[PDB]
Amino acid sequence: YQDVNCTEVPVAWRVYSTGSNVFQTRAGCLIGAEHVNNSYECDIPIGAGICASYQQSIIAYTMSLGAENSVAYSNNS
Amino acid sequence: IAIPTNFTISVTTEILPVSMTKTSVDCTMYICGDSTECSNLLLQYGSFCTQLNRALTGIAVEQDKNTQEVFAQVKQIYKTPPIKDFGGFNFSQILPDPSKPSKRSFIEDLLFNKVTLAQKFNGLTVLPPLLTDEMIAQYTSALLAGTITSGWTFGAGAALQIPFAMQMAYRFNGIGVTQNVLYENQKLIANQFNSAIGKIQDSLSSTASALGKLQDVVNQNAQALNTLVKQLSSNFGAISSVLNDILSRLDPPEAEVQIDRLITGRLQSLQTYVTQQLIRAAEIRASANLAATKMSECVLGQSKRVDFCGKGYHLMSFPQSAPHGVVFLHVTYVPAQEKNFTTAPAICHDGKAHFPREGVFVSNGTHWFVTQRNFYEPQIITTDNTFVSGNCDVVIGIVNNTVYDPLQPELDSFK
Amino acid sequence: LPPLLTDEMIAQYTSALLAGTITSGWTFGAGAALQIPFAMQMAYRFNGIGVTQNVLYENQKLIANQFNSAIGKIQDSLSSTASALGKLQDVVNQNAQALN
Amino acid sequence: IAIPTNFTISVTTEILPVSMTKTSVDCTMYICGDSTECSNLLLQYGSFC
Amino acid sequence: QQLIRAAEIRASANLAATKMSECVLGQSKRVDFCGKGYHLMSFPQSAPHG
Amino acid sequence: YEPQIITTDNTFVSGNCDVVIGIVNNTVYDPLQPELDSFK
Ligand SMILES: *[C@@H]1O[C@H](CO)[C@@H](O)[C@H](O[C@@H]2O[C@H](CO)[C@@H](O)[C@H](O)[C@H]2NC(C)=O)[C@H]1NC(C)=O
Ligand SMILES: *[C@@H]1O[C@H](CO)[C@@H](O[C@@H]2O[C@H](CO)[C@@H](O)[C@H](O)[C@H]2NC(C)=O)[C@H](O)[C@H]1NC(C)=O
Ligand SMILES: *[C@@H]1O[C@H](CO)[C@@H](O[C@@H]2O[C@H](CO)[C@@H](O)[C@H](O)[C@H]2NC(C)=O)[C@H](O)[C@H]1NC(C)=O
Ligand SMILES: *[C@@H]1O[C@H](CO)[C@@H](O[C@@H]2O[C@H](CO)[C@@H](O)[C@H](O)[C@H]2NC(C)=O)[C@H](O)[C@H]1NC(C)=O
Ligand SMILES: *[C@@H]1O[C@H](CO)[C@@H](O[C@@H]2O[C@H](CO)[C@@H](O)[C@H](O)[C@H]2NC(C)=O)[C@H](O)[C@H]1NC(C)=O
Ligand SMILES: *[C@@H]1O[C@H](CO)[C@@H](O[C@@H]2O[C@H](CO)[C@@H](O)[C@H](O)[C@H]2NC(C)=O)[C@H](O)[C@H]1NC(C)=O
Ligand SMILES: *[C@@H]1O[C@H](CO)[C@@H](O)[C@H](O)[C@H]1NC(C)=O
Ligand SMILES: *[C@@H]1O[C@H](CO)[C@@H](O)[C@H](O)[C@H]1NC(C)=O
Ligand SMILES: *[C@@H]1O[C@H](CO)[C@@H](O)[C@H](O)[C@H]1NC(C)=O
Ligand SMILES: *[C@@H]1O[C@H](CO)[C@@H](O)[C@H](O)[C@H]1NC(C)=O
Ligand SMILES: *[C@@H]1O[C@H](CO)[C@@H](O)[C@H](O)[C@H]1NC(C)=O
Repeated sequence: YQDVNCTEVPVAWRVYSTGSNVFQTRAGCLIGAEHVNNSYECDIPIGAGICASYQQSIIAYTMSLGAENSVAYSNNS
Repeated sequence: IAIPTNFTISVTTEILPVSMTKTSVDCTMYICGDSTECSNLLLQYGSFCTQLNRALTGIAVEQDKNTQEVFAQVKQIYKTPPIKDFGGFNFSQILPDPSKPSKRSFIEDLLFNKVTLAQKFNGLTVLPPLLTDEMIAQYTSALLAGTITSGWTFGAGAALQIPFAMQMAYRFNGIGVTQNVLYENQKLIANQFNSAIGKIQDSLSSTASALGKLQDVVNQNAQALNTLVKQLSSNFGAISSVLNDILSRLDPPEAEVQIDRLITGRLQSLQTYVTQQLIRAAEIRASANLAATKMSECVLGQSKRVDFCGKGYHLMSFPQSAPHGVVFLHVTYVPAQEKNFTTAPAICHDGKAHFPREGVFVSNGTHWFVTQRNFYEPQIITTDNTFVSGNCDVVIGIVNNTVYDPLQPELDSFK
Repeated sequence: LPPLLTDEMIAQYTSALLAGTITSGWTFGAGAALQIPFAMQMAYRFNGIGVTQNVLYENQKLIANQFNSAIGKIQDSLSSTASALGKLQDVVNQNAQALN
Repeated sequence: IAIPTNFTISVTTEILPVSMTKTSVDCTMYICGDSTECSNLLLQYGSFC
Repeated sequence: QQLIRAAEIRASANLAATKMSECVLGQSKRVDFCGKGYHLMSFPQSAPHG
Repeated sequence: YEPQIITTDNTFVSGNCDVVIGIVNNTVYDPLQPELDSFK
């Protein structure tokens, strides 16, 4: 539900509005997905850096830009 | 002929818009606004609102496509080493600064502070971008780290290390200047680069009108939206611009006419807004394509195209992020302090004509030398830097001189 | 409305560009203009395409004659042809037609 | 292999448009024309012009 | 219609500026960008609107 | 990667050993010396 508090969602199908898995993003209120602490490549763009995917059930995560890498810089290598 | 005897290093800035705010308008909420009579009358017009919504949604998706095309050009997230020994070059003002909030740099903070200037309305929504500003800053940081640590190798395959001075020697060799000029003038070149970088922030700190294009785009979008909102207080020939007054003060059968009169005008306003939005989006897409080409061809490599990246001979380029666009800092080489000499196309010796392998013949008035074409560095005309072809009675402009043979002294003294 | 730059100013710009490229080469596009004899500049340009300098210097008269003949042919082509401008006219037509 | 033994110098023409005529139109003179009643009626249509 | 046509005219002007910069002020290695064959040089002339 | 021996044919000389920063001491082979020793 775009740009709306998760509080007044059910006031204005009825199982997809209950407070089982309710997440407050910056694009709106998301109901039906579990918020994990991991990061993967984006699958379905939700917005403001939040993506969603299917992995069992549906999960919502923060996008990861790529794999870290430090180059072995030296002044004579 | 005229040949330069010194040079300067110049850094210049270029500004390019890449994205545009994603807006959405609900057709029925804008036209009718909580009135069942208006909605039932508007049902008679077919599927105009579906077309308008589809057009706006396409415009909205195109912006994220533009940003992804321009910035997401690096496979991994590269980092700079904790120790910074780059041969005297100082990148402190463009590398990320982590004491302060966010991972922005000094110049990026100046750019974001400089560009500064709606609300919730009847049917108007603004959608957030897919990539936040931190992720764009992190892309730019990765690109800078890669180009400083590996050169142009990370744009083709895996990144390979190289000391910075050797990389810049490569880059001098790529514009027609030998490696001598760099290693013998390293401190001066580093000082010139540092001074130019320091001047960039002064130029874009006090002066504000440099970021004209970004503010122009923002102002145009705001003005269009404001005009669309203000068009809701016109009666278009009806008795009033409010549907409640029309419904209360008149019964339906002759309220139909006034409602239709309002509906036609509001449809026309929405259509003109959507059409101008489509045209502006096409222009922004062209700009973003140009910006992506510049990032691919000037940050990830060295460009031979004239004036494509700065004025002069392109050495290298660095990217920075702006509110809704990108900034390129182009480092180029500019020859200076020219001197004036006399030339000849070939030299006749022993009845044969000699041409220079990679330079030009010059003379200071009495004696003849061979030099580079872009820097004065005279040398003795020997048989190792010239090649012979034909006799010397066919070329126009032949002058007489002697060509040194290095092997003659060694096979005369030692026989 | 009349354009800001008149035709004489555009002709002046074109003449300046032409003189700069004839007298300096490509040096005036980077910094100050550096003079160079024309034949040596053409030798540079032959090196730029993978042909050595002696090829230019030993066939200078023939190359000059061919260039002069081509320049002569281009003006005869422009004058004799009925309609060679094409696109430039086309744009104009469109605008006028819409206005009508 | 085939290798050339002579050459030719060729001059070619390219033509490109760069601008078009700057034309200006105003509504009130076009739509109504020196008429107060028509302009007063047109004022009810907002800010199209 | 006028706006849609002006966009195309602007694209042509951008291409002309690129050719002026890369073929009159330099020697170009891009194939068929300036003529057919191996590019040597280029000269500009003015036209009533081009 | 295709290493070669450092000779005077694949290098060029210019300047002293003071101005450049990361100089390393080594030897540059001369192809003329063996035949000049074998043929006076
Ligand atoms: C290289 O070889 C020269 C002579 O064959 C020799 O002098 C260098 O030793 C040191 O080089 C330093 C240059 O940075 C110089 O400052 C120092 O005085 C010198 N030592 C002596 C005893 O002369 C050789 N270089 C190295 C690194 O061994
Ligand atoms: C090339 O130009 C540089 C200037 O960028 C000259 O360096 C300056 O020289 C003057 C006089 O010796 C000093 O007062 C300045 O402090 C120098 N500037 C810097 C940044 O070091 C340099 O001398 C010139 N080269 C030649 C051969 O004239
Ligand atoms: C690179 O330049 C920055 C300035 O742009 C240098 O930082 C300054 O360092 C001096 C001496 O340590 C301080 O007094 C200043 O307060 C610093 N300025 C800022 C803005 O931090 C930095 O030292 C330079 N890099 C090197 C290696 O010298
Ligand atoms: C042109 O350059 C040559 C070589 O640098 C100059 O010849 C030298 O002149 C100085 C001063 O008279 C002598 O000490 C050297 O022995 C000369 N070198 C020679 C002859 O090989 C010559 O003077 C310069 N001509 C000018 C500047 O007009
Ligand atoms: C360049 O060298 C040629 C060859 O020596 C000169 O031509 C000779 O000039 C002398 C006089 O100095 C005559 O006696 C000879 O008959 C000429 N020809 C030959 C084959 O020796 C020539 O004069 C010199 N100078 C120039 C400007 O070409
Ligand atoms: C290369 O082509 C040129 C141009 O055709 C040849 O020059 C012509 O030669 C013939 C016969 O000698 C003359 O009748 C023409 O007048 C020449 N043309 C010009 C423009 O001078 C040249 O001979 C050719 N080179 C070869 C075949 O080696
Ligand atoms: C609604 O969402 C905003 C944004 O997170 C939050 O600050 C606020 O506490 C929420 N609740 C209300 C009643 O505004
Ligand atoms: C994610 O980690 C934070 C602490 O950084 C914690 O507060 C939060 O509960 C975690 N979320 C889940 C789903 O475990
Ligand atoms: C040599 O070139 C200089 C420009 O650096 C010029 O001022 C001078 O007049 C020239 N010498 C001549 C024309 O004799
Ligand atoms: C250059 O021009 C002069 C005339 O000032 C002439 O005497 C000389 O022969 C010419 N040299 C060449 C190589 O064309
Ligand atoms: C590399 O850095 C180290 C540490 O500062 C220094 O001792 C060494 O001389 C440097 N080498 C070169 C080639 O600059």
